Amino acid sequence: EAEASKFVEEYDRTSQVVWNEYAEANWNYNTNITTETSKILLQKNMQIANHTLKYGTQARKFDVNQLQNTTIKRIIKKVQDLERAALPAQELEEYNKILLDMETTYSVATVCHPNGSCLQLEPDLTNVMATSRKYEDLLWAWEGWRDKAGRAILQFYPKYVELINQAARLNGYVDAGDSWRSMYETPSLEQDLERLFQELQPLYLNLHAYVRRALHRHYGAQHINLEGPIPAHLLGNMWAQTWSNIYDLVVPFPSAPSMDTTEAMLKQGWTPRRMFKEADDFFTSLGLLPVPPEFWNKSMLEKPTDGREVVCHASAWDFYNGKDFRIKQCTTVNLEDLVVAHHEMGHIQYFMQYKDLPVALREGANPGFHEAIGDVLALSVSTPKHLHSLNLLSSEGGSDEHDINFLMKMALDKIAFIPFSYLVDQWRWRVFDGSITKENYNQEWWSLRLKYQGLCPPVPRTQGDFDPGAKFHIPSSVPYIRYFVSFIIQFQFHEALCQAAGHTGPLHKCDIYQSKEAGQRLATAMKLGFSRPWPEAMQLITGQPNMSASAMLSYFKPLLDWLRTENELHGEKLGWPQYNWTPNS
Ligand SMILES: *[C@@H]1O[C@H](CO)[C@@H](O[C@@H]2O[C@H](CO)[C@@H](O[C@@H]3O[C@H](CO[C@H]4O[C@H](CO)[C@@H](O)[C@H](O)[C@@H]4O)[C@@H](O)[C@H](O)[C@@H]3O)[C@H](O)[C@H]2NC(C)=O)[C@H](O)[C@H]1NC(C)=O
Ligand SMILES: *[C@@H]1O[C@H](CO)[C@@H](O[C@@H]2O[C@H](CO)[C@@H](O)[C@H](O)[C@H]2NC(C)=O)[C@H](O)[C@H]1NC(C)=O
Ligand SMILES: *[C@@H]1O[C@H](CO)[C@@H](O[C@@H]2O[C@H](CO)[C@@H](O)[C@H](O)[C@H]2NC(C)=O)[C@H](O)[C@H]1NC(C)=O
Ligand SMILES: *[C@@H]1O[C@H](CO)[C@@H](O)[C@H](O)[C@H]1NC(C)=O
Ligand SMILES: *[C@@H]1O[C@H](CO)[C@@H](O)[C@H](O)[C@H]1NC(C)=O
Ligand SMILES: [Cl-]
Repeated sequence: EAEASKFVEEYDRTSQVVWNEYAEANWNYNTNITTETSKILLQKNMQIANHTLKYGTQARKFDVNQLQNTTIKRIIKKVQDLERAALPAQELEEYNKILLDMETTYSVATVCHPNGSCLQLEPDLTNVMATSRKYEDLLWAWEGWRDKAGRAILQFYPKYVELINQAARLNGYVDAGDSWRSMYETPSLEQDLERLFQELQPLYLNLHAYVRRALHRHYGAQHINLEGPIPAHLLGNMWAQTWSNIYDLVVPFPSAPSMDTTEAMLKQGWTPRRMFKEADDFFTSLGLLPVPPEFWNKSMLEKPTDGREVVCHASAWDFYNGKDFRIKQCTTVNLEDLVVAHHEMGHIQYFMQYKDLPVALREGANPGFHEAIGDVLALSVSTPKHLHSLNLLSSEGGSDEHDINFLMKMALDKIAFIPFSYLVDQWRWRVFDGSITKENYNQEWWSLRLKYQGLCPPVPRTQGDFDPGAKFHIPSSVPYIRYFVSFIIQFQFHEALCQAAGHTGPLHKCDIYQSKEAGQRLATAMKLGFSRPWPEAMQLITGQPNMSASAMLSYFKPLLDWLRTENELHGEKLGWPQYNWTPNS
């Protein structure tokens, strides 16, 4: 066991250099797309391959079940996962071969009009989904993308499942479904997730029905059955996972602005650094670690002008060197990016306060936490109080409706995104379970689309199609249930901070600002990183060891009432018992 002690020491000492090297190129390329940087990156990819496999094979020689230093126990258990590397080289070779074929297929698939005009998934087709109100063109866009991109993925999916299942078993899991579900470190996950979902049903069903009514007056009864599920191609998003694009058709109250925050930010001279600077101020008032000085010289807060090409997905980066932390965002001076900024700083704040752990535990308490902390520090930003506190809005009449408008806009993503994020990983889990096969992939997908989102496809579909290929995270083999965890637990934290900050009354009016205790309440939680089962941190924050939806239901309580009330004014019937209806041709 003393050698096990030494082993973890060398692992850190070597791994820091390998990941920092990896990050150094990985950052350099994400900002500097120059082709040779990719070559440099790929060799570094070999090193992490060398490193991951070298120390992983050694890690499997220790028997963890006899160890009693708790830190080493979790460290070794993590490292023993060889993931792809447990596969035979031939199949590992075969596995990577398949991944790129899938990734390539999706990466170059496009929908072309009959004249040969070709539109790409982003931003081109996404603009269509967001902006068109033409039943015909939306259907064409949704149907087309699923026809060229979706159908083609059946060229690889079956063997892909078999292979990652083979890998998962060789890493000690029952199947790939077991492998991912294990990272929430809690065996009853699905049971917990199931209950969590049911507790949102009263809210979600009310919201669902109200959106349906909105669709009803724009698409008409010929395409909208007020008594059935909603056509899944109208939710304003290619996958209908986020419904915020239709807010204009769904807003409960016009006269929403007291001012245009975009125009306001311009008037006050807001700049990307100033925006992020305001975030640091909010973060500083919360007593968290101030950002390290090198950050302000190496982050990239604006679109570069030196002809470098950038991968513009905003995200946060840690170089595992206790000094280099960076944010990469094509920052536009508007309220949207202001939330993005606080979200990104949320990750950075999280990185800084677990910097004291060895690399092997430099992760969130669970995959959700890292993506959950990202929101909480941002939530207050868009509340009317905080929006006003920075004069982003001049004084407005104190209507609840403006609260309601904000809450719905929030719900139209926070809520709608829940069931979709649930369904994907359930569909995959049962496919990894072998309980679902290709012969009915499509039926299991849509059946879950019905049960969980209250959706049915716009037109009938038979085999030869494989609709799930239409969502990036599937062919890219990336899990989703973390996002579900993020959109639940973030409300527990918000309640906990508001409770600790002493705020009373409607929860959405709470503002963390300057709460010297509230910040420390999170701080002690964050420093645990990934060394502990997330229940310890969850308790340390909120006072409970389980995930609870109740915080969320209370947060949206006012919107529920107004939406629920609206259902009565229109007599809207909740649910979708009449499963089979679709828009008329
Ligand atoms: C994005 O990444 C690119 C790669 O890092 C950057 O391109 C580099 O930019 C420098 C100028 O800033 C170019 O300089 C030229 O280099 C060649 C070859 O230099 C190599 O050999 C000499 C010895 O002969 C050695 O001292 C160097 O360290 C290099 O190993 C010279 O012949 C030229 O006279 C000139 O100095 C690089 O060639 C160029 N490299 C690549 C791979 O493109 C680019 O600037 C980055 N963008 C930003 C904004 O930083
Ligand atoms: C379990 O093992 C870890 C790993 O070595 C121990 O971590 C050391 O903790 C001391 C202070 O307690 C530090 O000065 C060392 O630098 C740490 N070493 C490493 C490699 O992290 C930890 O102390 C042990 N904990 C228990 C409860 O036995
Ligand atoms: C291919 O044909 C389609 C259909 O006529 C064209 O799409 C139209 O594009 C114009 C602007 O270019 C829009 O105002 C129309 O609303 C579009 N119609 C539809 C049904 O989407 C497309 O531009 C043509 N492309 C080429 C290269 O000829
Ligand atoms: C790293 O992997 C490559 C794969 O071909 C191998 O040739 C090389 O020897 C490995 N490095 C070490 C130190 O074993
Ligand atoms: C950032 O770099 C510039 C030189 O490019 C220097 O003038 C400035 O002082 C640096 N600031 C920090 C905090 O390193
Ligand atoms: Cl995961």
